[PDB]
Amino acid sequence: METFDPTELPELLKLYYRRLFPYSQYYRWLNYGGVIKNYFQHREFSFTLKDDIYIRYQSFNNQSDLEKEMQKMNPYKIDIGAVYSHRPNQHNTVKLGAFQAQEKELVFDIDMTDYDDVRRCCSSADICPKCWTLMTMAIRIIDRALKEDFGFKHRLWVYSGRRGVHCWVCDESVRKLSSAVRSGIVEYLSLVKGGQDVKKKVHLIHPFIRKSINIIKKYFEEYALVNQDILENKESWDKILALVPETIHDELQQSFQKSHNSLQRWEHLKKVALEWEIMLQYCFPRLDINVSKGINHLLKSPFSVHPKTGRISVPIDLQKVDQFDPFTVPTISFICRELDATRDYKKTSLAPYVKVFEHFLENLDKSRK
Ligand SMILES: [Zn+2]
Repeated sequence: METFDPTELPELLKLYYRRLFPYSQYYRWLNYGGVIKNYFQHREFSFTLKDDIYIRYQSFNNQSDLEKEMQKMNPYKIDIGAVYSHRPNQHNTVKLGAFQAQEKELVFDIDMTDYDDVRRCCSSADICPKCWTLMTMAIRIIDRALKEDFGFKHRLWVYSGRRGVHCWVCDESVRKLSSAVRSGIVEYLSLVKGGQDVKKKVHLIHPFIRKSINIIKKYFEEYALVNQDILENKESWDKILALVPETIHDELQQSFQKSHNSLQRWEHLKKVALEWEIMLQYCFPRLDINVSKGINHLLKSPFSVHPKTGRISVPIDLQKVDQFDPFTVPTISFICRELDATRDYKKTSLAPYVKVFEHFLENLDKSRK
């Protein structure tokens, strides 16, 4: 896309919320078939408004109310929270201890910024087609586990609008899970641990680990050795050696002198040994226990507009995950200009992402029978 001009946001958001934001589908999602009384009415939303004012515990009676209020506010940001015991918008007059978060989707947030230590292609602020593969591997690794291991059927993956991806797991039994169970699921999925301060972040037959390695193996040569060139030279192969036990920088150090490029140094490195701890530290999703653990946690809404890149937080088609290109995700300016020429929200580049969302909603409806 063309570089977004954020000075146009106020007028562009007005048009987007008036004519493009997919309210019918969004309500069909969060009302979950209307089978539980007040399920939508007790949903918390939060918004960031004019002047960067943040408000939470907003809630709405039905789709019309949500439309009217979003068109009044034209929010820069929208976050979705839990379903509560009472309407969030009356929480200040609910008795102490009685206002309780009851249900919420299980959510995950993987962001490129947590990989600064293992990519060589970008500054912490950029992404490129080389490092985006990290997100591809994250989706495959996490989605396989959610689908195959946990048996979760209703998984919506969503672009963050800039440099990450989110997952909303929406099964009926999943929305009821306790914070303790959510924590358990995160810890089951986590293998990379340690802040900036930690040089070795992976310490290892765990089936989930083997499964995840086998996914990584399909990408590793092209991603790590060919694209990231994690052994192009000394100050990078060093980083790897920092992960191998006390006593071998020697042999390796000197053969990396002899050997010519990352591919050779790798075929070598393997011979001696570890391989897995390396592959995982470089390729495995880094989670964030925080966002997934709490039933009341707020996460960016699908179909949000990113205030810096202008890009829409679009659903990602899992059947085309390897082809997903954040750089072709439409900006709000792009789709408003399409709408200006076509006069039909169906005749814009948003429509195909709404179709992905509709397939997700159709499966939810089928599950309810
Ligand atoms: Zn990059």
